Amino acid sequence: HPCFNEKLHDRVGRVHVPIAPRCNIHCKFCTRDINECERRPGVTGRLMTADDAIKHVEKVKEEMPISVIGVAGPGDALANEETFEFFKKASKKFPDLLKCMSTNGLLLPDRADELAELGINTVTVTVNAVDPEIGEKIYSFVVYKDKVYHGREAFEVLSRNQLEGIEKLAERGIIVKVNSVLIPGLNDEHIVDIAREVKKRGASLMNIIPLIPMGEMKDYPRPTCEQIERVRNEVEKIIPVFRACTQCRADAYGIPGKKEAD
Ligand code: SF4
Ligand code: SF4
Ligand code: SF4
Repeated sequence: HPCFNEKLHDRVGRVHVPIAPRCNIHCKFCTRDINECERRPGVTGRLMTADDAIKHVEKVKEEMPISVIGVAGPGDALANEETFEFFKKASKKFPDLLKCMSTNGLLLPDRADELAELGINTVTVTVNAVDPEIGEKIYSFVVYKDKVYHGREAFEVLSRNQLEGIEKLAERGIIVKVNSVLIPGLNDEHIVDIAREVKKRGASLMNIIPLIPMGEMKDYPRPTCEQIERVRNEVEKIIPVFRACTQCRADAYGIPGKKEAD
């Protein structure tokens, strides 16, 4: 799996299906939109249907290697009812490709059973904070069940559900990755605590990614390739760490060295 280790990243391939529009939370740096050509995390060039995603994976698996397929669509992959239809239709069409996902962890406590039934191998959870005094200044609102949270309670609900979901996915038998965005000034001296609690829950690999201030933030400075390495090596002594994150789009297909983007 190219998203793990660091060597297959230039040799193994993956597919992203833009099959998860609309999210259930609001991060202080989200853009999404269909900006055609842009290497943003949530910048899909064109949304697709579950069957169109099947056709896309089928048309790309022959002219490209492809080791995994992943639903890292614009919104939360658990927030869209098309991700599960995609994985169900793909479980019996190409059972050879590993099935990955990029979630926020909020809808993991109820959908861990469904992720296990769909044959999911790996799920990465975007954990950006665990101390409420830090996470209250990263998120705006969280819509859970049938109610919307917006203050410190929003982060409390989000963190509780995401951590319980990490534990549930680890107990069910699914390797979970932890993406954490290094925002200089908020969670810079906090990634080690995130690593402690996430490893206590059951994380295998952690992917520290630099902040891209292409969001609701007043363009904070990007964490220097020195501080991103200082925190990275300070965390490596608690949990294995990934070190080749190109911040892929939501429509990338192929090997992440010569990938396409619709
Ligand atoms: S989710 Fe993140 S890691 Fe898993 S496949 Fe899609 S991109 Fe690679
Ligand atoms: S999770 Fe992805 S989509 Fe939902 S808000 Fe944070 S960034 Fe925007
Ligand atoms: S996002 Fe980071 S981890 Fe997911 S694929 Fe692009 S690089 Fe590998």
